[PDB]
Amino acid sequence: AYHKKVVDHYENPRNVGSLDKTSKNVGTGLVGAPACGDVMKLQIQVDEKGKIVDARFKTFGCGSAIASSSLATEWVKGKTVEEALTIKNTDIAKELCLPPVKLHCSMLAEDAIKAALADYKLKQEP
Amino acid sequence: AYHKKVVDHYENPRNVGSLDKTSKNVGTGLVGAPACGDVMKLQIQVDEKGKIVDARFKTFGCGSAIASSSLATEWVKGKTVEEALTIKNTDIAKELCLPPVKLHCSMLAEDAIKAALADYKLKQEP
Amino acid sequence: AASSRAQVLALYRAMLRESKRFSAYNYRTYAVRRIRDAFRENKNVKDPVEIQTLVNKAKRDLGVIRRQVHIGQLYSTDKLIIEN
Amino acid sequence: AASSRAQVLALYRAMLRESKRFSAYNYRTYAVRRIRDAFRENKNVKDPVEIQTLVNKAKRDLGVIRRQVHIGQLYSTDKLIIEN
Amino acid sequence: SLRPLYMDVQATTPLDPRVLDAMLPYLINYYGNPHSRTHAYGWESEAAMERARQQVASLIGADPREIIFTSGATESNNIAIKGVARFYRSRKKHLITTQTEHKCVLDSCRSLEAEGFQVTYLPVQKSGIIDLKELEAAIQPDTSLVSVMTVNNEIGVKQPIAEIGRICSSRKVYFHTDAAQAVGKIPLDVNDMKIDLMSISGHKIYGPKGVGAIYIRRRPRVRVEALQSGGGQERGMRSGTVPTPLVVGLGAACEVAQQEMEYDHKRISKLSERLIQNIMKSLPDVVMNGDPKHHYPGCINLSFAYVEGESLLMALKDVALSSGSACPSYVLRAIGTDEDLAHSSIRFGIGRFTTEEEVDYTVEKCIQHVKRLREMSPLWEMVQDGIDLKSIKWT
Amino acid sequence: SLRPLYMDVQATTPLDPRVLDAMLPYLINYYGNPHSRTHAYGWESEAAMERARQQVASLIGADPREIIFTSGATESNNIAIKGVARFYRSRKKHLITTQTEHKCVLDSCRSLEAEGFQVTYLPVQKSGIIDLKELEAAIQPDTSLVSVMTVNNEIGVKQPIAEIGRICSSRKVYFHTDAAQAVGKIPLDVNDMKIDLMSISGHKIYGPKGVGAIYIRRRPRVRVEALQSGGGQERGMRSGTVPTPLVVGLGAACEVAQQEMEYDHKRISKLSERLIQNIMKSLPDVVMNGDPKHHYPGCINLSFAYVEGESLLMALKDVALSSGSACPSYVLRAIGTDEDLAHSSIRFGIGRFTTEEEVDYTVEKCIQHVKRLREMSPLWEMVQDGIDLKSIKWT
Amino acid sequence: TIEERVKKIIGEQLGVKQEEVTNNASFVEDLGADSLDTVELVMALEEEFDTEIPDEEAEKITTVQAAIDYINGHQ
Amino acid sequence: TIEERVKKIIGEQLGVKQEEVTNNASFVEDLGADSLDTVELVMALEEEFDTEIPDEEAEKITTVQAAIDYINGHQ
Ligand SMILES: *P(=O)(O)OCC(C)(C)[C@@H](O)C(=O)NCCC(=O)NCCSC(=O)CCCCCCCCCCC
Ligand SMILES: *P(=O)(O)OCC(C)(C)[C@@H](O)C(=O)NCCC(=O)NCCSC(=O)CCCCCCCCCCC
Ligand SMILES: O=C(O)CN(CCN(CC(=O)O)CC(=O)O)CC(=O)O
Ligand SMILES: O=C(O)CN(CCN(CC(=O)O)CC(=O)O)CC(=O)O
Ligand SMILES: *Cc1c(COP(=O)(O)O)cnc(C)c1O
Ligand SMILES: *Cc1c(COP(=O)(O)O)cnc(C)c1O
Repeated sequence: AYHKKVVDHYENPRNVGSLDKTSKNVGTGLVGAPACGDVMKLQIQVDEKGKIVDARFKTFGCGSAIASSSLATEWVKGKTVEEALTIKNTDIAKELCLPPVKLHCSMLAEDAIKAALADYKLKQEP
Repeated sequence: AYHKKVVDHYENPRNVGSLDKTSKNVGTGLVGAPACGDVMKLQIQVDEKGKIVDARFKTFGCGSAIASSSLATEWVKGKTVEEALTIKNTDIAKELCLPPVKLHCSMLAEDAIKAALADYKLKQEP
Repeated sequence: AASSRAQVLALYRAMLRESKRFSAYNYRTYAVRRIRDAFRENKNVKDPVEIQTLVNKAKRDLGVIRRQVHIGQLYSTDKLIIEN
Repeated sequence: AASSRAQVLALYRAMLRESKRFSAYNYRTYAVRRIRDAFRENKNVKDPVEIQTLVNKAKRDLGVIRRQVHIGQLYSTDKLIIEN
Repeated sequence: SLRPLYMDVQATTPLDPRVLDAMLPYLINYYGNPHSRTHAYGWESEAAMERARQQVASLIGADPREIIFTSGATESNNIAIKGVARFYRSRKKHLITTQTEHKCVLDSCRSLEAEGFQVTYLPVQKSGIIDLKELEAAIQPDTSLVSVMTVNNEIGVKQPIAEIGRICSSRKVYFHTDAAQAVGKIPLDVNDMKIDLMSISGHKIYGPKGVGAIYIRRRPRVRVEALQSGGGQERGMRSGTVPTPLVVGLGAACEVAQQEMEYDHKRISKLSERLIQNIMKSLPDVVMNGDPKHHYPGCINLSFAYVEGESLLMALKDVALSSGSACPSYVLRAIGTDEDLAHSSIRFGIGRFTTEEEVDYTVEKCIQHVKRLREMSPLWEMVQDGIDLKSIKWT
Repeated sequence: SLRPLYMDVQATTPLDPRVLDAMLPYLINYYGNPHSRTHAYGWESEAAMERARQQVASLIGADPREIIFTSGATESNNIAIKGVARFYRSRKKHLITTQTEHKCVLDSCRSLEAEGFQVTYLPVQKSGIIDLKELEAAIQPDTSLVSVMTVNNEIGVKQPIAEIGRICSSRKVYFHTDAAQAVGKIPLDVNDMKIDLMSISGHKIYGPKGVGAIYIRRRPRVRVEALQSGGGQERGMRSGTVPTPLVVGLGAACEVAQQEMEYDHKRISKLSERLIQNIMKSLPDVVMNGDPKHHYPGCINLSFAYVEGESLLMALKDVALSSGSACPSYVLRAIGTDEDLAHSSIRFGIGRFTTEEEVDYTVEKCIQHVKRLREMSPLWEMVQDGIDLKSIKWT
Repeated sequence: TIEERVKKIIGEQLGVKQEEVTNNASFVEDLGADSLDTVELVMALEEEFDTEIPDEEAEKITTVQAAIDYINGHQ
Repeated sequence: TIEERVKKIIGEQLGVKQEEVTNNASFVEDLGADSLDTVELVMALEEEFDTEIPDEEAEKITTVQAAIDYINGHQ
């Protein structure tokens, strides 16, 4: 990774870690595949009003995958669950100035957001 | 021409010139063709005992042609007409260290010797 | 502010003096002639910006001349026939 | 006749001192190490002819080092991370 | 800004100062065209070209008449593979190579298949080494050429070149080896190895970029149809102006390598063992790709499980390295590497100018950043919690 | 020993010191492979490669995306001629070129004829210039390519490139020009001239040997089948490691030439007129080969009747010149020169670094030695005695 | 060939007949030189007399006599 | 870290414990050095003390004390 913006998410890591998968207020998205070189785990913690109050991630993947998923984890904090649904792969790519060969990284990070939000939403129905 | 031996026949010319074609004691050999890039004129002067006492040449041609015909002109002096007949293209090439691409030059110089000697011999029969 | 005229005349002398040190005849004679012709060609430029661009290019070329003179001395060869 | 031992020890010092002037880390460190290893490897050669050949090669390489040190100073660049 | 350590010599090398020194006269006053036959700029340029030809020949045990200059081993590989295939095509349509060859061999073979040639791409063992008896079995009556590289550019593995030559010579099949990563680093002798063609790259052996050579055996005569049309330079095999300064630099690099090969091999062996051993004793789940028993030590390809290779290269911000790298890797796939581990491999190169300090710095940063990336990795998290990754339904 | 004057710039040129200066950093510390994507040696090498690409493009009015680096104009000519012919061969089998093209164009065309292509080798007028209306008439419905060089390397004649482009564009036939002897010396603009492909040689324009480029127009798109197989460098058109120092030197030579072209043309014009006029006013039977009205002044080819050219070159022992020379001449034959006069021609080259003193020295020695060789020549003897050489029965 | 080879150098450099190169003449005001000419003229005197003329001395050499005087005073 | 950092340099260069680097010891006869070692040792003292030691002085530095003495006498 040659962009300052991308490398910063590795040299100055933020929100790397895990949340408690058993919580009714945590959603976990795990997307990608080791054989494809990119696996993103993104977890969100939602308060009882539906605001995301925290998030963590872990990513196996190139620098642009780490930055895309790290940025996604920052960006969901402070958003309602419905707001977080509108974060787009294109906004992440724009912020990180991703070249076209790394656009699949921003699309996987958007997938990770939605998988986490869907896991949370499935837990609230009962 | 890259050999010292070849260039010497141009930088230090010897026997360049003409003899009197009307003399019964002069033989003139004119061989080659302008279109082939090599024309040699070699003339010999024979005394009344059959010894070649002088020779001259002129040559249009590359340095190796000039040297081959110049050397031939030196070499015939002091030889009888029959001795001069045994000068071979191979002796001229050896003396000048001619590479294979210039061997046609030593063969033309041998042709020039024989044309001159034949012209002289034709004049003695009457 | 720097004096464009002072820079220019100092650069002219420096570039000529250094070019005269070229070991190789064809680089030396070209460099001296080209410097003379170029400064004279540009004598009547009046735009201060364009003058500064020309000065900066001459400073760059002075560095080139200095380095290529030294390299040509490290790897010098015999003079040409006509330098005798 | 020249002294092989005197030539050799003078060349050793000269070649080490000049190699230490290489601007570039990888040429400098290689040249110093290679010179030390080569003189030590050849310490016990006894044939005066073979010694003279080795000395002549070292004089040639000293010229190479001198020229390439100067060229590397004319076109130098930043140090490597590990020279800090 | 301070510059990164160069640990990437399989991609290209710096000039050896002795090579640049030999080249510089030809960039300054000896600038004649070596094909100019009528004056001294030509003569001295020709003479330097022919001296360099002898230097290349001496390193590999050839006759200088067998050395043709090219612009690189890429061009040499095209000439050897297409030139032999096209020459003998009236009687022979089958070629053999391997699945781990450099891309220019493979793509030359693919272009010939589009031309109606049959090509067998031999598999390799998980060691990276071909199976000699499978090579023997693959030879057909119309097989014109076998091509197998001497040292692999990604993983460093050494193919049994002399034993391949025995097989090919005994069956009158021409034997080409791409020796770009081997010339000047391990012994090469075209007669002892029974080689018929060989590719050489100047910039893999501390010579300049833009030059190479091809060895073409003259006895028994190997015939090649020329690819580059023109006035017949290089015995009609490679028309074009021979670039005197570059071929001078190639010959100088070959002569220097002939002198330095034993010293470099000893020194690089020690540095390579140090790098491999010190990484492996400090990190779990590190695997070397390629058999260390048949391996050129200056090329070390390791996988770091649960870390993606490009992120590790990013993390090693002050070391110049490579991954998945043609000097997901098809070489790693061909040796049976799991696809995820193949995404986790990087290549370390140790060369003539590498220091112990560089090796130690590289090792120390590699240990630190593998640990860090593992602590960021969901795969390492899952394994640490005792999960079988081979049990997950991905995507 | 003192060295001869260099008067042979059509065979090759010395480096301009500005070009060597730009190259040297890449021969010393910036030695990365420009295709190494993961570290700063690669990044800075890539960046230098792309700057050089823009410098080449700016000189000829192209988009840098249209510039492909090669090892020389020989390779560029092969790529343009074989690459276009092979790409469009399903619908187009006919190519047109001229009888005075450089040997790599002619031999590329000959190789395609052996491949089943039809090739028209247009004659030229005795001026050396093609007949535009004969070109127009030669175009067929399956003509894929016309190739005509901008400046001839032996006689210096300028072909009407822009008018050829008008003809080809209007008929949707691709137009290639070998511009090796023209780039940086006369104006070239690919759009005004309607050029589709162009060949460029670094060492004809004071850049280093071993490098060139090919312009390939992207709009309207010209398609070329690649010749050198490999990993897809140079947009898949020229696989192989791009040699950064050499392409830096090519770009620098192009930028310098863009700046120096007008100054050089004025200066070389004056020296060329001086050389031609001072030889012709002092020797009878001297003829210029090629029309001076459509002629690049730095290339002067003269015949000296009754003197063979190689002997004159030998006699001019301290001047480096050329004869019959691909940068008995097929170019001189094609313009209708008598065979004997064609054996009597030599080429004088005047370049960026030539001095008036060199010109005057060359003129004075040429007058002296033509006279001397005529005094040794049997043909001059015969003409002086009033013999019609055209009346003799030779051999 | 006295040390007024200085006159020959000045005349050659400035394109002026030897008759018009008077001892009193200033290069600029009297002989048509500009400051590029006078840089070149000072270097030509340096070359001809194997002498190094530094800037503070060069700026004083503005007339034929000043040139003559400087060279006589430096061997 | 007195100016018998000289002892540290000698011990480092010659592979000899600091205990055996006595003031009286000659490099060759007492500490096992050959003349390649002593070239390198003199350069190491030059480097460590930013001092240039010419040949006629280097040939006199054959003992630990001679090294100590030379360096104390050149700042
Ligand atoms: P004088 O008569 O008092 O003053 C003379 C000047 C030029 C200073 C005066 O006329 C003036 O001030 N003009 C203003 C315009 C000006 O300054 N022009 C000069 C700009 S600098 C310039 O033109 C440099 C051109 C550099 C060419 C170098 C070629 C090098 C080649 C090397 C190759 C290896
Ligand atoms: P001392 O203990 O009194 O004497 C030491 C010597 C070596 C002088 C003594 O042992 C002796 O006289 N031995 C005789 C044999 C001999 O002289 N060996 C030395 C020959 S010179 C030699 O080996 C030079 C090798 C040069 C290598 C240079 C590598 C350069 C690389 C540069 C790259 C850019
Ligand atoms: O300034 C120039 O044009 C070149 N030279 C003079 C060129 N000389 C050749 C020489 O000095 O050997 C001209 C010649 O002798 O033809 C100046 C200098 O000597 O520094
Ligand atoms: O002799 C050597 O091995 C190299 N250097 C020391 C190399 N240095 C780098 C530097 O001097 O900046 C080692 C380092 O700092 O890693 C000697 C010298 O300084 O002349
Ligand atoms: C580098 C390399 C090549 C290509 O060589 P170039 O000189 O860059 O064209 C070919 N094969 C292998 C194994 C290489 O490592
Ligand atoms: C020199 C030249 C060539 C060949 O160029 P290289 O760069 O030497 O391969 C091709 N055409 C012409 C007209 C030339 O003059």
